[PDB]
Amino acid sequence: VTGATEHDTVADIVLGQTGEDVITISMVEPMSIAVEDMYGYVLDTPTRDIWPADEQIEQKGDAVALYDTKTSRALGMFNNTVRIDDLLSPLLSLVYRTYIKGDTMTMTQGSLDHLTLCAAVDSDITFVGNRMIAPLPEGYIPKPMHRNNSTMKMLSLYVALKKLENFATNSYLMAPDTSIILLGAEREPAVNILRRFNRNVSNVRIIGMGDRAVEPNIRVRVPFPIDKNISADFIICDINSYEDQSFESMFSETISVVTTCASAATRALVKINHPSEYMINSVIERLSQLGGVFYHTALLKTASQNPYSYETYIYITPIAAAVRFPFYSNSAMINRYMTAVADDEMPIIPSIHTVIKGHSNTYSPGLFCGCVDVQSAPLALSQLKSYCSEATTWRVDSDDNLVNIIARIDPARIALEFRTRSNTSAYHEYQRYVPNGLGFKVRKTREFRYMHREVTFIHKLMMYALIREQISLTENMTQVVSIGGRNLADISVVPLNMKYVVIDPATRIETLTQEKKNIEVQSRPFQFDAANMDLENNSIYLFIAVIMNEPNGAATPARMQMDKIRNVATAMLTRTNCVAYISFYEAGIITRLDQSTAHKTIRVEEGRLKVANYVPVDTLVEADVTLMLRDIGITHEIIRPSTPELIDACSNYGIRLGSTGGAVLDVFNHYSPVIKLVR
Amino acid sequence: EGRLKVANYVPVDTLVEADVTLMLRDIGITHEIIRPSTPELIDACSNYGIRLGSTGGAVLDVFNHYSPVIKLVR
Ligand SMILES: C[S@@+](CC[C@H](N)C(=O)[O-])C[C@H]1O[C@@H](n2cnc3c(N)ncnc32)[C@H](O)[C@@H]1O
Ligand SMILES: C[S@@+](CC[C@H](N)C(=O)[O-])C[C@H]1O[C@@H](n2cnc3c(N)ncnc32)[C@H](O)[C@@H]1O
Repeated sequence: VTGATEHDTVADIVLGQTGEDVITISMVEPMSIAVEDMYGYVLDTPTRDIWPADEQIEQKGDAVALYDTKTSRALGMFNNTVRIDDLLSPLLSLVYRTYIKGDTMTMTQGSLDHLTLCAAVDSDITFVGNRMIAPLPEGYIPKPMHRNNSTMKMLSLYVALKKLENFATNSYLMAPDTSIILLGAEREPAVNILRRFNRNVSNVRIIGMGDRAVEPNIRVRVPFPIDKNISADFIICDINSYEDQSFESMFSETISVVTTCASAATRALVKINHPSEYMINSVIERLSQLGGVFYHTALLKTASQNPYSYETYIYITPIAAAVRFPFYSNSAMINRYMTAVADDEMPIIPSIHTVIKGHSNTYSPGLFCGCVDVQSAPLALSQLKSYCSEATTWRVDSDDNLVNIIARIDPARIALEFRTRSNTSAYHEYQRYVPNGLGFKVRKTREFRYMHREVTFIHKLMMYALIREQISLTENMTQVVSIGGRNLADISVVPLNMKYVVIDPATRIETLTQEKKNIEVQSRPFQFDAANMDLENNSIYLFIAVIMNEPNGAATPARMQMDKIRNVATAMLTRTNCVAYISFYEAGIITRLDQSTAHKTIRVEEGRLKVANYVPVDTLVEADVTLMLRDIGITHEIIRPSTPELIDACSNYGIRLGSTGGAVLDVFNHYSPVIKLVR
Repeated sequence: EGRLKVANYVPVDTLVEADVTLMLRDIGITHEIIRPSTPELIDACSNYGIRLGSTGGAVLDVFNHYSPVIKLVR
């Protein structure tokens, strides 16, 4: 951000247009994941006892209101931009091309690698012996399996149904059961894949049934004709409403679908196109009328689904004893649909900027793409630090005088910059690069409008957006003390006008570069002793991922975290205008993760939530914290990031959700809530 | 096994005073914890012609302080 060179009224820099044979820009970045991580799912479970009449009418009002006023236009734009078949096609292509060359050996009969191979190729695969693939006969080239967008999702759903009944299974075979896929299935590839996958089994009957089915599937309409009997062990239903109807018609259609599926098999997975609290709870109520049988239901969402899809799957199975808590309220997987309210502004399309300006804030999020003369490269690189924290500079040939530059606009860098009027940079360091210090790369460069970030980065961005909205809503405030802030991570929320203070025992000290940007750093620890707590009358205090750990790198028990919360709450009393924000993992996420298999980085170890290679930390119970803050006597509030925060993060930052990250993001956000302690 | 066996009853478990008091502060009712004292011991031993024993004298001080009464009033 800062340097030893002082700029003033510097002339702007124009980047010339680069040919399409040197720099090419794509829309959505493909994502690379291990083959075993395509088949995941995350559980969500009901947490309510009764469905009273006032709740019924309010939920109906909240649901019908979001039908005519369709889902947010920005979410619709991202959902159809980031598909799933394209988001993982290179992996399947790699598998198929490896298979054809004769490089596929030593995989288990029913492993997920075998299932992926059955989805990647068309021909039948035989085992010359257990745990080895027979080489294909000479002269045989099998065409790659042409599957649609919703095929890998069906494979993951089949895996989930084959995994719920036995959580310790390592193979997925159905001897000698049967299954049917309730789906229109114009040209169903999943039936072919599953038939090719269970061939060694003695006899399993699997087939699709739907409205527009072709051979070998059967063309029927749901509910089934009265003069026919259908019966199977598994149901994987996903029925869509292509035509436009009212709320009542889709209600009746989905009620009939759920009843028929639940009466057709011992286990069923049914897709809900419009998952609302009222709709899901009405489905739950109708489940009880099915002959007085007790049904156990839990919301599900696979890891091979469209990351931005608000559609969630329901799971239905009979249970010996009726579940005490059958109803859902403010669940993780419904709040992606509730909070997807139509926008008050048009979606912002990322753009390419070709002109570099000196301290000019007229830049929308996007990329800096262009080429400049080698002599102006240090100057342009010194002037674009005010917007971007990274830049990839390279040259084509040593006989070429122009230098190609790519850089992404970073809102955190904008927030840290522009806090003052001073313009300093290490322009003296960059002139050491001319002319051969800027790299060479003959090959074409491929950069994406929406790059990839891990799940925790997405969550932090959404929570920062939420806190920034909250802080901007208030008024008459002097500073924002970031207790947990390390390396100025929380600066994305503080307004440029007001101060910002960091109290972290481990942070770099450089007094001049912190004076030049109006920040103050205190490398002393934050003592949670209400007698010595240094809370200004008019300030905002941020506690982000700091309560849950120790500054030396250790984890803290739940009672210590509760004591810290109590200390900050009590010491925050006897103040005029004080606001504090605290975040903590909740105890409801342990129940969901220990039943699921989509855990990639957010994992559970011995009851402590192992998140992103950090030490395993225990969770807190919402009821206990709420009771403690009720007894203390301060105005508390549990707030969680929602869909608009996700959209704003993924739009300002040119980053999009991953295939595996989409399933876990619903649950993760609901169980890392934020406390708003105000006066 | 962590329970109180009194008068050959079925052993029963014990409540924490902090939890009980904390519960009544949220509910919103006036509450108090009352305990019998030495004058109550004298009155029981005078109005009824009874006296303490040897094994009962030592244990009764502990028995009083941990069998309290909650006086909820409006
Ligand atoms: C998602 S589309 C099918 C897309 C593709 N075949 C696939 O594998 O997902 C859902 C299908 O369900 C069928 N469908 C719609 N309403 C139905 C109903 N009421 N009863 C039975 N099938 C229905 C439609 O024909 C439609 O093709
Ligand atoms: C998990 S990081 C959180 C980073 C940042 N707060 C954020 O937005 O996520 C927590 C950091 O806070 C620091 N820290 C731990 N205890 C602290 C305390 N009691 N007071 C101030 N800082 C602390 C630690 O050095 C640790 O690196």
